[PDB]
Amino acid sequence: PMEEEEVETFAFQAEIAQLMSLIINTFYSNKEIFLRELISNSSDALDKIRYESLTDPSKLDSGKELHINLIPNKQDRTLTIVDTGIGMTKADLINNLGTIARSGTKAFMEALQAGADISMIGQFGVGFYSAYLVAEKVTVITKHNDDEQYAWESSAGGSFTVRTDTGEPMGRGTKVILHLKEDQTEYLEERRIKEIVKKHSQFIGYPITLFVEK
Ligand SMILES: Nc1ncnc2c1ncn2[C@@H]1O[C@H](COP(=O)(O)OP(N)(=O)O)[C@@H](O)[C@H]1O
Ligand SMILES: [Mg+2]
Repeated sequence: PMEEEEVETFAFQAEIAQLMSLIINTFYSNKEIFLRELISNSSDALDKIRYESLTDPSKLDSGKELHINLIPNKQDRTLTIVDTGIGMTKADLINNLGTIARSGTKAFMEALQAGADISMIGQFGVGFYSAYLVAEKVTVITKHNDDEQYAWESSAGGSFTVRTDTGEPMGRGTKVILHLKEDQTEYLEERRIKEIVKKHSQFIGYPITLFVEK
């Protein structure tokens, strides 16, 4: 029986779209910090579970472990960052991942224009968009306790879509799927992934596991 998925399309806020264009079309040293930004986002999302739970018991009754899995797929040329954090409602995806201005965007674009390290992106409140250093398309599957499962997707170019995501239930949390650019396949290598997690992500307070395809 055929599923129906409602799809809505949204313009990125003016400066976020400009930032994405800058990120996409400019060479940066130190691209590898994208992974640090996504793991940090997962970590924040798991912190929120813990604070809902240390503070609102029904959350306590989940049996899911709080964790981050990294899943490179060399066949599909994707890298997926999965967490069991609080997830995002539909409103959350639309508001938080592209329609609302961030006060740091302009200053961050000026800093990059003046040759700052892309690694500074975490301090300007726009760290998610580092995904576009290495990915030509990003899909975010998400499931929050208060909503249905949603998929957000953008190949940049000024808009993104949010749609209900039916079947493949993922349970609470978020999966960010990076469809890597043809020249960024080094981020599918177990040794590369381990290197960058050790160098940039060693104070995450949750277990992170890397799934290596035999
Ligand atoms: N893995 C994730 N789980 C839940 N929400 C996530 C997420 N990754 C990103 N987000 C949402 O996207 C927002 C933007 O993230 P980012 O560009 O890194 O800025 P920041 N300082 O809030 O971490 C986050 O504040 C959060 O609301
Ligand atoms: Mg962040």
